[PDB]
Amino acid sequence: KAIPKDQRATTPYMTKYERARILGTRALQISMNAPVFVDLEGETDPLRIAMKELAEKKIPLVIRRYLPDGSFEDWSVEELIVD
Amino acid sequence: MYKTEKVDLALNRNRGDPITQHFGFGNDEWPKEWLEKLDEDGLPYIGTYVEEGDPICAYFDDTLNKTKIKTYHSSEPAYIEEVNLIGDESNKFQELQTVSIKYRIRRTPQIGDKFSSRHGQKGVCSRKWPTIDMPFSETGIQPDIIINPHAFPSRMTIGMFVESLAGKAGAL
Amino acid sequence: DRLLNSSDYTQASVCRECGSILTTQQSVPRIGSISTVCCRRCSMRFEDAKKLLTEDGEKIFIDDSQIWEDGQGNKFVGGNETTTVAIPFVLKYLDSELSAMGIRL
Amino acid sequence: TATTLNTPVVIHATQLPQHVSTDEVLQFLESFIDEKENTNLSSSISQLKRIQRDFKGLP
Amino acid sequence: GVHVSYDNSIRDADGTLVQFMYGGDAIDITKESHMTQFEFCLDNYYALLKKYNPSALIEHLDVESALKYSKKTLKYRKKHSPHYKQSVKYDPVLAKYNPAKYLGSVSENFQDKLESFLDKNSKLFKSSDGVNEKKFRALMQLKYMRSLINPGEAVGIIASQSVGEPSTQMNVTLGIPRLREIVMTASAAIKTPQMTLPIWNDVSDEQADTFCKSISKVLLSEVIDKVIVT
Amino acid sequence: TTCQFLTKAVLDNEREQLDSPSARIVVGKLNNVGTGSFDVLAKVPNA
Amino acid sequence: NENRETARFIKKHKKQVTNPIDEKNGTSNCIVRVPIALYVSLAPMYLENPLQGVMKQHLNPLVMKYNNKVGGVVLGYEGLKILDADPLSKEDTSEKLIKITPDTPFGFTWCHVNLYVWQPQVGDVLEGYIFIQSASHIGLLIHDAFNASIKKNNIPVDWTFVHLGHWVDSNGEPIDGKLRFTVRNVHTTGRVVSVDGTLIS
Amino acid sequence: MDISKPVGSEITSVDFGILTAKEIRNLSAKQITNPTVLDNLGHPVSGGLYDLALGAFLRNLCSTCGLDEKFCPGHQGHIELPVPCYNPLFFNQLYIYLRASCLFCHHFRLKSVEVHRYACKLRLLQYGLIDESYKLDEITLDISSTLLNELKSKRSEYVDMAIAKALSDGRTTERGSFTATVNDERKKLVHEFHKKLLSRGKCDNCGMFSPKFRKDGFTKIFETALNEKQITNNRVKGSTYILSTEVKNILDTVFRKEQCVLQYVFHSRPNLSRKLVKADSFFMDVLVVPPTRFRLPSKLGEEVHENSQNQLLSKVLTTSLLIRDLNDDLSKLQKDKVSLEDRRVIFSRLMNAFVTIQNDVNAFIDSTKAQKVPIPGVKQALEKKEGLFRKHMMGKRVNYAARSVISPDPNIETNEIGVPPVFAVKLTYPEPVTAYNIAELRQAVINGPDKWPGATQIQNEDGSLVSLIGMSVEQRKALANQLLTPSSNVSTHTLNKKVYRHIKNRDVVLMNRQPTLHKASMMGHKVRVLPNEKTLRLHYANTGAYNADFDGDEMNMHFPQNENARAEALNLANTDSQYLTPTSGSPVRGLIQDHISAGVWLTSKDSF
Amino acid sequence: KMQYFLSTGNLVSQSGLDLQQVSGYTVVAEKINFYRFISHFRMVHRGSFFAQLKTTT
RNA sequence: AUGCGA
Ligand SMILES: [Zn+2]
Ligand SMILES: [Zn+2]
Ligand SMILES: [Zn+2]
Repeated sequence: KAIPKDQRATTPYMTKYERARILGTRALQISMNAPVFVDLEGETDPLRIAMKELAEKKIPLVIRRYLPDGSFEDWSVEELIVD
Repeated sequence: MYKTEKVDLALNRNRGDPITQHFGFGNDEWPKEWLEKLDEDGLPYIGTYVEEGDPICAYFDDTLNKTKIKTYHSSEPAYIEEVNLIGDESNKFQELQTVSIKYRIRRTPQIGDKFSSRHGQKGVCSRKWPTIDMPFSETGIQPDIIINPHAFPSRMTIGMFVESLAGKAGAL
Repeated sequence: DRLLNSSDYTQASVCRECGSILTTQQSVPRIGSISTVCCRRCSMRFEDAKKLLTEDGEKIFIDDSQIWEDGQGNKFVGGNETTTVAIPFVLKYLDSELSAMGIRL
Repeated sequence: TATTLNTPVVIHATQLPQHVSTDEVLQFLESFIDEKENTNLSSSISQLKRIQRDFKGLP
Repeated sequence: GVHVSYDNSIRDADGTLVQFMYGGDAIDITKESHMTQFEFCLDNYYALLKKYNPSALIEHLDVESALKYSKKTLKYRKKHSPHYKQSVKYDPVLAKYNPAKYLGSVSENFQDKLESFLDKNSKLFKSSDGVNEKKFRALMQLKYMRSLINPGEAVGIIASQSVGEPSTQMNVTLGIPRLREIVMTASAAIKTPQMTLPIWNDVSDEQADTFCKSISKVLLSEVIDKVIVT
Repeated sequence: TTCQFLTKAVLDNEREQLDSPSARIVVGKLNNVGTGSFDVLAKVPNA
Repeated sequence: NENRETARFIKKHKKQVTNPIDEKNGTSNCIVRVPIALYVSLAPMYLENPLQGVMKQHLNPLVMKYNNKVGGVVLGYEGLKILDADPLSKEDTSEKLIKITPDTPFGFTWCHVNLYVWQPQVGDVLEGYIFIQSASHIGLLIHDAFNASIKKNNIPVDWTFVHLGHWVDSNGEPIDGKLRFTVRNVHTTGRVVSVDGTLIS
Repeated sequence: MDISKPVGSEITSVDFGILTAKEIRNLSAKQITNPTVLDNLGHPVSGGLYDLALGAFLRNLCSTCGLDEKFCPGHQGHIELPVPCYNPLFFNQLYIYLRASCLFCHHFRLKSVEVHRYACKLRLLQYGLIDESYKLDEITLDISSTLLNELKSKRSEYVDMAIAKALSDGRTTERGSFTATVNDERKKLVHEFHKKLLSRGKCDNCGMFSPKFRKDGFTKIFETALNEKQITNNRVKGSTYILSTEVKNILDTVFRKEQCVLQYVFHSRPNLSRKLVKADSFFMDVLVVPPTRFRLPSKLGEEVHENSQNQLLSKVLTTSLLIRDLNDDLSKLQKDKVSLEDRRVIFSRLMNAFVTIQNDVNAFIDSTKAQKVPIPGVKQALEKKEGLFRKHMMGKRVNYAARSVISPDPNIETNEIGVPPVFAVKLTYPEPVTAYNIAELRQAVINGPDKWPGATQIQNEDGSLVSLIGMSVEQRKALANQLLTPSSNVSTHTLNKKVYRHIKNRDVVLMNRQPTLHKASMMGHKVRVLPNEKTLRLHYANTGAYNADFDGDEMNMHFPQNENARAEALNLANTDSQYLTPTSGSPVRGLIQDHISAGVWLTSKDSF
Repeated sequence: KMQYFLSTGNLVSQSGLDLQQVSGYTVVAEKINFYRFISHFRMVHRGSFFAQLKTTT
């Protein structure tokens, strides 16, 4: 199943669905005391905090894009063009 | 709005025998605050303010040796309007086990309540505009109801236009 | 979230050796023994248990009818809607079964 | 104390266990306990030290 | 079950491939509206250049491969601009490159419309502030890639609602019975079976009406005037 | 005709591969469409 | 046929090892090292101590505790290995990746570890320091860790009482300190575990 | 759902398959034999339908699990059916396969080598090798047994080649090959197969004359006589009712004699399980007993109405006990009683009683197979029309939901919804407490359940719930100074407290109208509690997407309980993501009536 | 029996009186509004059997 | 079920 990184063929961009899930899951983790790598800067909503983390790509998450075969491409936040 | 209740206790009847519930008390252990609504006969004072959860009557069943109550279940408070004692169609039943209690629930005009003219042009009241904020005529009045004009062009409720001009003439 | 997690979300017992959520039962505890999850299919009758051709020691668990079984200790818990369990309820009449697949086996 | 948040779903060995010698056992014990000193398990570690002491000769 | 695969192919939630592309472009309807309004985009060119500035992204993709296929295929296709055993020497650029990865892999219909606009505005290109069909065309290509449907879209459902919902506003069977007769039952016996016949340019209108009479069925009853049985 | 399809399934000894979104809801599974079309992992420090 | 399935019972319920008496004068090597694979949860709070997370969460509470699966009390762990969620990783990354559930911030991971477990069996010869002497048992403590008791019934009647009194050996002198016995049974159905010993076999 | 209670054993697929009476007997929590239900006007009948083995009751723990009704998941008993019933669901099946056999040889009419052709094709269709399945047709040659064995040899060789190819190419797997077209090719094949099975109007493999098979409809099959032309043809080859038992005993033997093909005949995919194909699959030697828990009487507040399962099942116990009594009659009977034809009537008890009980099991299966508005059976269960699957599975009631008459409001945002404070105090969020939200949640507790951005309840990390519904401001004050307490149990050290805060001005809520006609009718709005309201407040720009009008229209408000669903309500369902319809991309949302005419008046060049 | 029939509209007879339905013959007077109360006696029904038909003629 | 907001 491992798609070689040099061999990864998918969209360089984060989908709206990709973006949404990333921010939701990461926010929820922050809400479970995942270490914040950025200034809380007053915020109290973990979702807006995760929004800040997406703005800095500090998120340490990877998207596993599945193909109906089952092979997938694991992509970091720090590379898939957010917008 | 009036809501009527039938409190029947002859549904389980079956040979007087074990019939045992009488509106009132026996164990004393009941919260004496139930008197705050119910007379020592188990029926509320006609006029009483009641809110959901308050006891609607009080009775005593020997099997439980307890003063039990039928609770009031509603979304809003009411007042007890009538308490009616029914021994009727009965053979004896002198213990007055069936009572019909009528509640008076007030209905204030409120946002979302539907209103309609004599033209089937129904609409809810979106808000209760302060009188100062209403528009005032040079006659020194501000309307009771404001209806938007753009409602008429689809409905062709022109009977409403004439009703306005005739009711105004007929009042003047 | 709406049609499941915020409605009838239930963590239900399933037999890791049977793949069913209706053979599961709590094994009976004792003053020194707790209740343990057992799969009815995954247990041997203590009256039989290969006794004619045959123990580990700690695989006998007891039913509320105080009956000992050996095995049945291979069931786990999984999140589903409870109506799903209602399906086995009908299914056992229906004469079929779920082979509920899952993790390491 | 009943669920996953503390206990693994499943545990399986990938080889048949290996009969660590008394000396290998003792080296494991001392290295493990020593690494551990650097939480009620500490009391069991004290018991492990007693085992160590019993694996040392005398309680 | 019908959704967008990550490969831009339309597969069902089974995985069975339904279409190799959404409408063959992977374009979002909710994007298209100005994707074909070139002149408007131009009058507000600098603003969209400020939105989609490519210099951030020109490092992540190829700006030639699709453009090069566009050059050989657009040339040979303009050479072969009969449908049949036509020049196969070039599938569409969408066949050869993920249109999401090499800017320029776009429908030849869209490509054609863009170039034809750029040609019909060479005077606007002698009117433009300082944009060119390669920098402006490059920008519009970037709009096209950035207008593509995201992987995973529930496009089956989207289809179903876009056919159902407007069907509430609703010689041959029309309306809802017609839509049901096709989509819902696929009945092999239409209520109003028709066959349309193109008549040759040379076919006179009078000859054509003659043919219309000449083909229609004639029942024996249809000619009978009176029947007396004694 | 749920039961008729059931009959055809059992008689086949059928196995549901649990891909259908409807089926997936029935079994209380993250829908495979859209945001459930993919997986999310985390990069975690190894030291 | 019903004997294939009994082959399933015997071959599935077989036991791996018979830990022998060290030198046949010590105790059985019931302590063994076995490489295993466990499936544990990782909280977000251990995202900066993930191997230590696994320890504090699952591995730390398991030590000095009986495991039904291993058949004993976990004596310690060796060689933890997190199974990487991604191939072609040369097998080392200053940071790892793990699959997160599709529902919660919680992670689930594979771990590989060798366990040091005390895996005693019936027949093992053990020595203990006399803990107690009651008219139905003698309490002893193996290695200062494992409770052991030999009930009067499992002791030879040729043993002698001296009045909780004081048992006197079969030779005619009271027992003292350490005792060598054969293991009749180990009781682990209670809160912890009690090993049933015998002096008559 | 709670994030505080994860699971990591998700189900990955669902296998279907027949139960087995031996499986039921071994797993069965009890045999129920007693047609009694209650005793002493109030007690659970021993070994009856309301035995505690079927779950907990009256503080009696489930006698199979010892668990209370609020804890005991309940357990399913079983009935050892005195007589083997026909499966209604396979009654058409068992009938077909009954007519397809040979009755004097007990083989199937159709050519043994032709059968072998069927086994081959169906094996190729487990792996879905369709082109190869047709490529089998190419195998070609009074036909000797050595020659028919040569066709079986060549055909098995073809299986071996198609196998070696398919495993070499990885073009399938041990688990088979399954696709919509492959499924279709199987259903088609099974059709032609059934046509060949039906074609034999006398035996070919054995030449024997099978009887014509008749049926009553749902409880009896009879075995028709033959014609003296066919009977004497039987000489050269030298309607009566039959029991389910005889059918079972014969058809088992057929299943042994024709098992070799039937292994792939009875599976659409490779039978990894080496499952014997047993005739007992269409017959029921036993019946299970569902938990009473889901068989509980319809008691609504006080009224207890008998269960239709309890009633029909009681019919099974009565009829079965009568037949058990007939077996008592055989026992009373059968010493010898050489000439007592007095059993001829008891024999009416056997035939009539047996068909009757069997029929009654049928009726308990499907109401539409018995002989008035009868109690519904399981088939008129989750299926048919709305049912369970449609009315309680594919759509359900949900918590955290509201319904209200919608009211316009231009002063709110166009993407928000003005919620009247009854909802602001009656909708909660399961808030994990942190160092960053301690202030806000401590305050919400301070407010208590009866105040603004408040919180009704607090669930500790220990799992326990503490409701603030009736706690005094002082005690809630104490928890505010306790909201940040340390860990307490290594069992719980990883968790943090939760606060059920009221919905507030930073939460998103999913507003959905009535005409769910399209996804644009159910969007995410940013919650804005408006003071002194009682009605759901909505901006005009949205009403043409809901197709809504304040005429009296009602809307449902959903409050999602999960950060992934929140993130969706901030990113996917939001009004702005619905600027256009996907149907056409004509944007949809805009101002209306009064705002349009206002633009016309303001926008006059004459307006200064 | 006439209380039952009048309280249910469950018309049963050995001929069925030649009428297209066996329900609906009895109605709640709904004295909720003078308009509604008087309107009840000026209501006439074409019958339920034509209500079940899919056509509209 | 009927009626109902519609
Ligand atoms: Zn099992
Ligand atoms: Zn139970
Ligand atoms: Zn035959």
